[PDB]
Amino acid sequence: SFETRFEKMDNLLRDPKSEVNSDCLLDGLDALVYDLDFPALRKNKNIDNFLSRYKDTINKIRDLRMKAEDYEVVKVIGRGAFGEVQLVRHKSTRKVYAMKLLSKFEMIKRSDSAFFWEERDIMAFANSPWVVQLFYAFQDDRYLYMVMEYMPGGDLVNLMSNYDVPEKWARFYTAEVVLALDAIHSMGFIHRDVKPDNMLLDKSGHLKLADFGTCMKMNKEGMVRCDTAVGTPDYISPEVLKSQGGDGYYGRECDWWSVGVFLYEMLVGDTPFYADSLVGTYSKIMNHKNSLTFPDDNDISKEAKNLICAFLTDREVRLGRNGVEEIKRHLFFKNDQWAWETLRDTVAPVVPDLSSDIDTSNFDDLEEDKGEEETFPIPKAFVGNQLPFVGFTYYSNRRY
Amino acid sequence: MSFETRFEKMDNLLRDPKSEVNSDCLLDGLDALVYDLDFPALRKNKNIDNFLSRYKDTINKIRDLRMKAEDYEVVKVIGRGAFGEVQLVRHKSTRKVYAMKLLSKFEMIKRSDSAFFWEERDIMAFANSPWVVQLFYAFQDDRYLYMVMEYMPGGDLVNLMSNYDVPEKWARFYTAEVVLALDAIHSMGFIHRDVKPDNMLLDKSGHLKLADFGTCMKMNKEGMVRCDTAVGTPDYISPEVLKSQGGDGYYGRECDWWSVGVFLYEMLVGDTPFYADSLVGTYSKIMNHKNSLTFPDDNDISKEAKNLICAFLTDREVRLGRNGVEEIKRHLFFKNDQWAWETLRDTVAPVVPDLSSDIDTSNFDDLEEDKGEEETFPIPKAFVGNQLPFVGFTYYSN
Ligand SMILES: O=S(=O)(c1cccc2c(O)nccc12)N1CCCNCC1
Ligand SMILES: O=S(=O)(c1cccc2c(O)nccc12)N1CCCNCC1
Repeated sequence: SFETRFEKMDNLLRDPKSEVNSDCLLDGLDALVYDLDFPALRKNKNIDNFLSRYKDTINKIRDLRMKAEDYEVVKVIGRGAFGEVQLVRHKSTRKVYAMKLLSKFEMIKRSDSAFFWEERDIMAFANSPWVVQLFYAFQDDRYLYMVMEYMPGGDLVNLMSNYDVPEKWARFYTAEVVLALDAIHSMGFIHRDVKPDNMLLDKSGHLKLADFGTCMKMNKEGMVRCDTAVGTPDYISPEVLKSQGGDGYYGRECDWWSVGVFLYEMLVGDTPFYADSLVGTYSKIMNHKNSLTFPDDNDISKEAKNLICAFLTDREVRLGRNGVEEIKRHLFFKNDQWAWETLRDTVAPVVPDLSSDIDTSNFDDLEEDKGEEETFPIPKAFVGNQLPFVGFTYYSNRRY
Repeated sequence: MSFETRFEKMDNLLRDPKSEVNSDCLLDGLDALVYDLDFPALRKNKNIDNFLSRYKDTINKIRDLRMKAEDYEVVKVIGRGAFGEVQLVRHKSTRKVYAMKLLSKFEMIKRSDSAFFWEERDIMAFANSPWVVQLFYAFQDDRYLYMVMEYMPGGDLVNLMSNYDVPEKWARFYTAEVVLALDAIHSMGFIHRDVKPDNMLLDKSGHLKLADFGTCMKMNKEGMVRCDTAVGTPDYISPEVLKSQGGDGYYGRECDWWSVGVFLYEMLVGDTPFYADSLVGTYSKIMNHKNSLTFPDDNDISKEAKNLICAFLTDREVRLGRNGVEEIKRHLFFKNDQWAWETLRDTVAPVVPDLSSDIDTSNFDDLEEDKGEEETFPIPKAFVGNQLPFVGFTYYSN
């Protein structure tokens, strides 16, 4: 019909998950103008005329759409790998966010993942109190921008370094991770990189999973076929670490191994497979049968050791192989201050005391500023460097 | 402006027909970028290969759903127009009858002239005037531009003059409808530059409408325009436009009124005032119009008709219509007892066409057939971008 087609086209122009919605189309044009505005390309009449035909148009667009100078940077609160995270206040709305910058040139400089799609998809659609929420995602010719919610309570690395964690706290934080990972699994993902660095606390001190860069979609039988290893040396499971080109076929059990590593560290103060060099940790992980020991200290309850050992074993016998409910039924979690279905409604072990909406006391101080880093080299022929980032924008077509 | 404003102004742009960033225009830029990249030589780059691999499924389904060529059933070819043909079509779904104009993308690019269609698309779609042929739908593919206009079953004025020895009453009517039609085009901010009986079409009631605006240009601050183009058929073209063979001259709207004078002369005499066997002969006679403009030795043409023709066929500086359109209307040639200017298009036309069906193409001569296969593009070894000049041409109506 002449109307069905008009409607079906309109479903593709609106759907927040359409590859051709208003966001993706405004990006597609925006990418082209960027990837053509070079003197060596302006020699072509078509390219030259098109840019001048759209010059006044494309500027009005870039002024109306969400851009970087719409935000007032308060302080940098994290940096490294492919950019930095900074506490920002939206100049217009005065609302406070945590904005993550991703270097386009750096990611294209051999990263082999295009991982940001998974992270953008989860944070924007998870709709879970256990997941850090994405509000806006925009871009330019140099950086990707993820406007997430601010977590003023800081991460779990900061918490463990300032407190000798008692069991009551450990049980709480382990249980919040178990529920958080269960929510991620329900969406159809294996996290593959569970660690205190990725665990952030809100203004009440409740846990949320942040950064889903290593996330991959599970198949029908809930497995992942990956030939190269992914994760962190201390928290990586034996099967993901040895995962070879032979198969590299593992389930969600790898996430529960990392939860056990997380629990061990909270109580002992060290990683279960620590060594002098990085390569030593590796031999100790493969040898978890004989390397996993508890230091002589009478403060780790029987149930704590039981749970850690149930998580820190081979995939075939590992706790959590028979679903999440058997982890919840474990005696370590048996307490009298909360229940699983009402856990995130109870008072947290460490409620943070905040001075203002911009209180960054729980984040270690950094220099900021930098000095505008190097991006893509100026093309001599049409390269199309902005094409792999078309549709990353989450602004015009977002879910409400 | 607030956040709610900056968002909503942007959101309104994607639904605004007059916007260059509207949903249909954005779908073009993506549809175009796929065509101008899907070549094995450019597939070598991963940024390009990864782009096409993702938007593969999407761009096909989009192309099938949007208004395409096979949505129309061609009834009969009714006109040839340099870059392509005009054909009477019936929309398969709605059964509505239109005149669709095709324009060869390769042919346009081949001989420059690939920007004139913007002026024609903008006028026909937004003019909203009973004197202007209306554009309903404008779509495209990788080869042709498509302009779905209203069908004019009455035919053109070329056909009329060849079948009748036009009397003055008729000439007065048709001249007055052109004057009002061009005045409506000037009011939008345009100089037609190509006023001729080929471009004047009659509706089902036999009333005039200007069709084909492929040479219209936007007037600057002073209401003038610069230009430089190899002129086709100088018969109706003015001295000033002819003396501007290379941007070496600015001219106003008075060049349109000269063409009206040529139009009136032809209706009464039966021939163009500056006709010659060669194209350069016509030009030479137009330049020497001070001495070449003559009248037949039979006083069939009245005093006022001669007065008006001579008033239109003089130098720009003294030409009638320089002081506005109202002095053309006040002329004694138009003095009649059948109609008034403000109610002219409501009166009964001198020739009301008798139509058999909604597809009665009796007022249009049969067209032969090109019998010639159209030239295509060579497979690029780089990025030529032979789709960018046709981005944002797609137009729909509510
Ligand atoms: O992007 S982060 O998740 C991150 C760091 C600091 C504050 C945040 C915050 O407040 N909200 C969301 C994410 C945040 N992060 C931690 C993982 C390691 N790499 C990126 C920095
Ligand atoms: O496009 S045309 O305006 C043209 C020709 C024949 C029928 C039409 C019709 O019915 N409607 C609109 C335009 C039409 N045209 C005449 C001008 C010369 N070149 C293009 C063809």
